[PDB]
Amino acid sequence: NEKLAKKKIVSIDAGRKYFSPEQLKEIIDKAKHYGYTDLHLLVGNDGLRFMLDDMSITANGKTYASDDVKRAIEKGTNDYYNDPNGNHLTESQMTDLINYAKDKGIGLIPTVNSPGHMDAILNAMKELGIQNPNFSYFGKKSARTVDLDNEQAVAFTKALIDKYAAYFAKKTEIFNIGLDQYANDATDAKGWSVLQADKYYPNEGYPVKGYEKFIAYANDLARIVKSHGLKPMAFNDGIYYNSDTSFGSFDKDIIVSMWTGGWGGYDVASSKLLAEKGHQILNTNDAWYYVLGRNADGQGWYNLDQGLNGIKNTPITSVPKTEGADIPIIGGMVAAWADTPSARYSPSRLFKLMRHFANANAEYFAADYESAEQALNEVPKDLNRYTAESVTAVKEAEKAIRSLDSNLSRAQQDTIDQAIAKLQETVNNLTLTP
Ligand SMILES: CC(=O)N[C@H]1[C@H](O[C@H]2[C@@H](O)[C@H](O)[C@@H](CO)O[C@@H]2O)O[C@H](CO)[C@@H](O)[C@@H]1O
Ligand SMILES: [Mn+2]
Ligand SMILES: [Mn+2]
Ligand SMILES: [Mn+2]
Ligand SMILES: [Mn+2]
Ligand SMILES: [Mn+2]
Ligand SMILES: [Mn+2]
Ligand SMILES: [Mn+2]
Ligand SMILES: [Mn+2]
Ligand SMILES: [Mn+2]
Repeated sequence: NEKLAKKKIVSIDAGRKYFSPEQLKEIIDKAKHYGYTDLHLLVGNDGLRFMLDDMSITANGKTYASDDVKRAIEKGTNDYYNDPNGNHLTESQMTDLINYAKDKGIGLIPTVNSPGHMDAILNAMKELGIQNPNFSYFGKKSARTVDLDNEQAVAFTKALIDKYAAYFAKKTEIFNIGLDQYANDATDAKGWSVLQADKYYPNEGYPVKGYEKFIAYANDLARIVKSHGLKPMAFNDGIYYNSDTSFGSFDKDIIVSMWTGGWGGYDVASSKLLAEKGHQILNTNDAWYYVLGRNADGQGWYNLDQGLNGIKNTPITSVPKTEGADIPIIGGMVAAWADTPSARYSPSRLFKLMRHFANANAEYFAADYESAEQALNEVPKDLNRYTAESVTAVKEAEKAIRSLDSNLSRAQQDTIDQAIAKLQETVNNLTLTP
């Protein structure tokens, strides 16, 4: 029961790339069928593809009008990638989506990313007239990352997160603030190093109090998310980067989506350290990643064959960078991304990824009872015209379905399937009294 109690989550990048309500419902249907508990839907990730009915934002001593914010965001998103399939989900569509998923026992966890991966929000702030929102590193300007020194850009971004969190209140449980990959473009994937650099290498032009400002920013977003009764979540790479606790402390109520163990010259906190500091961990191991369009071996990083290998070889309990410690988890999340958002979305390939993750960790995933429910609905209601012996067999086969444990795992699907087959056989064997 400890395994079944974990969250099993599929993540979809509907920030970079448009997904229709119809497509998202299909993903939810497959998630339910395969025994998942949640859909993790990025809506702000480079692109911003979710618009509230009221997008008025109060910051900087004024209100930015809802119509202008909407227009700024649509335009800013299109400047990132003008997706021929669509620009954004509406509030009505999101409310209906969350309700659709709720009726299937599927939760929804949104991401609206900052202070990185916010190309569209930066664009929108400029369309509104906010000056110089982008972070720059020695003359290289980031297209994705806000400058934490810019009070007006920061205040707007926070108010925008607040506006979305207010919407998601009471209809969801977790809100992912992201926080990954600060200034990845401008610093060539060294942004955390850069933010910490001035403390250790002063008078060299590194951002003064860079990392300390990032901690404060992260903590203020956590405060804002918690005020709405939501649990804040964030990706791990910037949290105690280089295992450095000397800049300040992150809010313990931030759940960590642990997606990377780091790489050469990019030294992240271990999951051991983060657990010790008091953070819950959602295992989001990039072993399982799939980037749309990279569909076979040789087609680049996080290609589908690599992700299926990752799922085969790295179980849901294997967290990045454990330092050999036993790391508890709240669950696991398999993620599909749209780094090249003009790539064709292939449902069957995403479903294969999701199915493989479910099958490789089958004791964790819920079983599927829907066919069992259907079979019970197909039993003839009135059995009086059949022989007592044939009737008893049917009643016994029905009782046996109703007596199945109601929280079986996917590993035990055969038990359900056998019970269905027995019922069908007994119904087929109903014999009319002569
Ligand atoms: C949390 C997360 O998964 N973030 C991104 C991550 O990014 C890639 C890649 O885009 C970066 O260039 C490198 C160096 O920082 O890191 C990762 O390899 O993985 C996903 C798949 O590429 C992205 O879609 C995520 O946005
Ligand atoms: Mn107007
Ligand atoms: Mn641009
Ligand atoms: Mn159901
Ligand atoms: Mn500065
Ligand atoms: Mn180090
Ligand atoms: Mn292959
Ligand atoms: Mn049902
Ligand atoms: Mn049904
Ligand atoms: Mn039980």
